[PDB]
Amino acid sequence: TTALVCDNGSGLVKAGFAGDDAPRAVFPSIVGRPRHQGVMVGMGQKDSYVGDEAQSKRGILTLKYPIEHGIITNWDDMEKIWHHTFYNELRVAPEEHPTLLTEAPLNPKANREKMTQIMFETFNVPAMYVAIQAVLSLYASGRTTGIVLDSGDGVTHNVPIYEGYALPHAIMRLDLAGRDLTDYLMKILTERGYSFVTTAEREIVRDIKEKLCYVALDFENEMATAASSSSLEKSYELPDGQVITIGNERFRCPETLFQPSFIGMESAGIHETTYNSIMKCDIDIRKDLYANNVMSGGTTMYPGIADRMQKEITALAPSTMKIKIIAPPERKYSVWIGGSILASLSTFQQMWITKQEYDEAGPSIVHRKCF
Amino acid sequence: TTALVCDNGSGLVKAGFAGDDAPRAVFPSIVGRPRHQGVMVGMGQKDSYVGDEAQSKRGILTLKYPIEHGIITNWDDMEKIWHHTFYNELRVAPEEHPTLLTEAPLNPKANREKMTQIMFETFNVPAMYVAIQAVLSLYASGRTTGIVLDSGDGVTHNVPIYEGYALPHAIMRLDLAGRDLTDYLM
Amino acid sequence: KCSNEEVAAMIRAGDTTKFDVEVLKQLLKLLPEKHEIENLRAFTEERAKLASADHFYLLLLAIPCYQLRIECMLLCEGAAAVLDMVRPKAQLVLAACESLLTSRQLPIFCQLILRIGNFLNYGSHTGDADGFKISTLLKLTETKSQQNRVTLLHHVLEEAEKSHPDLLQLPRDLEQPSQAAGINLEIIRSEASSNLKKLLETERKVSASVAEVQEQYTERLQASISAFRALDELFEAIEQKQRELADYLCEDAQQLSLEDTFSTMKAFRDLFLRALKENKDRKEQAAKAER
Amino acid sequence: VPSHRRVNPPTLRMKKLNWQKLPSNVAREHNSMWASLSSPDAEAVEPDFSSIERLFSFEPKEITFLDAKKSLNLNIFLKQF
Ligand SMILES: Nc1ncnc2c1ncn2[C@@H]1O[C@H](COP(=O)(O)OP(=O)(O)O)[C@@H](O)[C@H]1O
Ligand SMILES: Nc1ncnc2c1ncn2[C@@H]1O[C@H](COP(=O)(O)OP(=O)(O)O)[C@@H](O)[C@H]1O
Ligand SMILES: [Mg+2]
Ligand SMILES: [Mg+2]
Repeated sequence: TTALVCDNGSGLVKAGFAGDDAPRAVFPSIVGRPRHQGVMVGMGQKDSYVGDEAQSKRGILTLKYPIEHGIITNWDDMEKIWHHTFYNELRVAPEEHPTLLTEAPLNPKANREKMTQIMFETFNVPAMYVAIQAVLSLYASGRTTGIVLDSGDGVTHNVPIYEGYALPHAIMRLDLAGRDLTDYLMKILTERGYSFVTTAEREIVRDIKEKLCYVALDFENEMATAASSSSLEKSYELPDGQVITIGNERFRCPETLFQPSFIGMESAGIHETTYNSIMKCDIDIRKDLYANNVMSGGTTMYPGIADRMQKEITALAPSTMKIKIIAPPERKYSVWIGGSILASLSTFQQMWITKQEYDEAGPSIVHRKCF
Repeated sequence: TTALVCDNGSGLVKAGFAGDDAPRAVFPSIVGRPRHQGVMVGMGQKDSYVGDEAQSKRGILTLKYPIEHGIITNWDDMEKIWHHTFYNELRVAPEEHPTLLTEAPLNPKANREKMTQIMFETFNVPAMYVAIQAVLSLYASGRTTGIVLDSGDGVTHNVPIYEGYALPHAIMRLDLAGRDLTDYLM
Repeated sequence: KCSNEEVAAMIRAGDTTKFDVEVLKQLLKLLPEKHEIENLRAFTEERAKLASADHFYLLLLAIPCYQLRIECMLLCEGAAAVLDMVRPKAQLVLAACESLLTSRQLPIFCQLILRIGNFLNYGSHTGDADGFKISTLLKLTETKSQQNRVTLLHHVLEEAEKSHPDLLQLPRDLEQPSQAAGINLEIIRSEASSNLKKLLETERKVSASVAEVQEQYTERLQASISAFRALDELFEAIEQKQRELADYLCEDAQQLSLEDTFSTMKAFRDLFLRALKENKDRKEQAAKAER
Repeated sequence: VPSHRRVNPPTLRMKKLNWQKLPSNVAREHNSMWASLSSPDAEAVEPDFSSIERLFSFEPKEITFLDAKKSLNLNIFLKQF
């Protein structure tokens, strides 16, 4: 029996069959509702477009994100997301396949209660599992120990794990990730005269962010280079055919990851979050975490983030020992890859959560079972 | 000398001297170009009517608004507006009088660059200053802190101000004001 | 993504392509314990009934001197990594000392700084002096003019543009002195000494081991010990050049006359390039204002 | 007698460069930097002392005992009455 791995992230749901390398179904988690009036009677005008249909027809759709800041706020939208990812994308019965799921650190318990009750009452499964995203990312990195900076669409959380023991007190969370970068990119594009106010325009600005933005290695030198010469300006074609050109906004937008005072947050950058996570660990195991800085999440896809990250930690940490950044090319799907690693294990048959365990112990055995 | 205040608003330009409580020259920001065929000989009729003159003879004029959503579209029309308010309404030489300007938040910066270039080259002034309109609205109330909802003719913007310091990240903008209400009423 | 037999034969064969430092650290941290080895040796049933973990542990136990072999893998990859990080930095340190001891435009520059300092502090106790320490080059940017825009170093590089521009070729001699060491030399020296001690212990263990491990690993152990001995000769040369640099700058060798001179000189060369850049910006902005 | 010690005095008072003075016997040592520079054959660059002297030398008025900000706030406060 093939299991299913389905990371229900804040940004994009990534699902597929276990024992595989790549997720078959990657699609954004939006629920699109029409805001205008229908006049054309017939042809299946369905009232709530989900996923890729909501992405394609997005010019008449108010888009809602069910997962906001790593928390499932809207639940009926999340049920529609789960219905689309099981029935339309994978096209598999839930009652004959195990389904691995993922979760953010320091989550509310009633969130886990509700996800367990949906995964055992509505979408009945033989077995399922909830894991921390950083733990699965460390598993797909092939190492039992290390510190994981996972930066999704709403949450950038730092989790150090030593020998499979995820340290709970040293985990911290910073609410600054990709959607905040998209909103800041909407704000700073109005200096060039481009207005993006609708939720349909958020996907266009997000595509601009995905395609053109990059992490500066030194911010002040990139200010000097951008103000001096217009060599780093890059042009983008909008879906209506218009072409914009952006300059310093390719690297002022990810610099919010290192300077949260741009959007007005008193907390420092992700480097200081990583370093303050490191001092919360034991002094014996800090050496291993320095050489094992693993990243995951698509907010780490900018092609200057590793060298800048190593520079920031090496500035922060003492230079007596070694600093190393673990940045695999497939760290976007490393949550899914670690789930596929964990699902097809011979030991993992005895850590499954059965329906009999659900019936005996409510939707509450996930607290005492999982970390 | 005595300073000038020229709120170059999106629908109406309010100019006057400093130290005063009533603005001396309040006139709408329009440019009226004729569209029909003239048959009088004698000249006299201009090719562009600006201000109240365009309002009075508006039945034979195409009216163009130079400012759209707090953004100066046609710079020649806005130069004509500035020339009319400096030379005809208020009747002051620009190079002997300080002049305070107002600007909406979250504007494109090149609009501010071009306003600075016109006010320092064409109507070159001894001094000037560009300031946020909600700040001056709070200064009219006699208080140092508070939030101002300024709803003009192109931009409705919210600015909270704490101890005379306008908080930049919390300022928001909405492109819905009196011209859009006029179009919806139409 | 392969069977237990292939990684077992790869450990036995001495192949280090899929075995970096972290994987071998995990393997040493997942070593078998005594009771596990004894239970697998006392296991008498069919070995297909065991798990793949137990089958891998039996394949690991089937390898003779397997822990010593894994130590050889880890010490070879660690010695290679230590040499790759330390040796170009130590070569930069040696080239830094060699081009600090001999310089061409630097006596002319420091003589000019001494003339200007004797002019500024004339009549005081510090004036009419024949020289100063190397820390004065850091203190050149401290003295600053009436307009609070031009420092003393910025003024010196402004007048040196027009009078004697060969001083502008001064960082060309100081580029192997540039970027300093980056890290402290004593800590990586202790790491190199510990690695050399571990490699000598490993060669003694391999010499106590079978001939297969000897033919597999002794030439790699000898090459690593020879490279680390060349590195220790380089460290002794750095110590000799450190004593030469201490006697060159008229400072006692008991204080830090090695890393502090690198940091002082690196910051001074960065201030040289920054003062060059700001004087070029001042000249360009004055030209733009004149136009 | 050395070239660098031949210093013309400034008419105006100059700003002081702060450094720790090396003793003259130590700087004139054979292994030192400055033995090569005390010789007259070395290239001693003449500084422009005129430029250093130029650059490195030393309604009724509303009198208020307050800063401009508090006076500004008080005037904005008072003129609403
Ligand atoms: N190639 C890319 N370059 C920059 N940013 C990206 C790229 N791909 C994805 N992202 C951003 O990272 C996020 C990827 O989502 P992911 O981390 O997989 O799950 P979630 O963020 O929903 O928890 C998206 O929200 C997107 O904004
Ligand atoms: N008495 C009034 N009642 C309703 N609306 C008014 C009145 N006076 C002015 N307005 C609206 O306000 C607009 C002028 O607003 P104003 O304060 O000049 O904004 P701005 O300075 O940004 O142009 C006019 O276009 C008009 O539609
Ligand atoms: Mg995610
Ligand atoms: Mg207004």
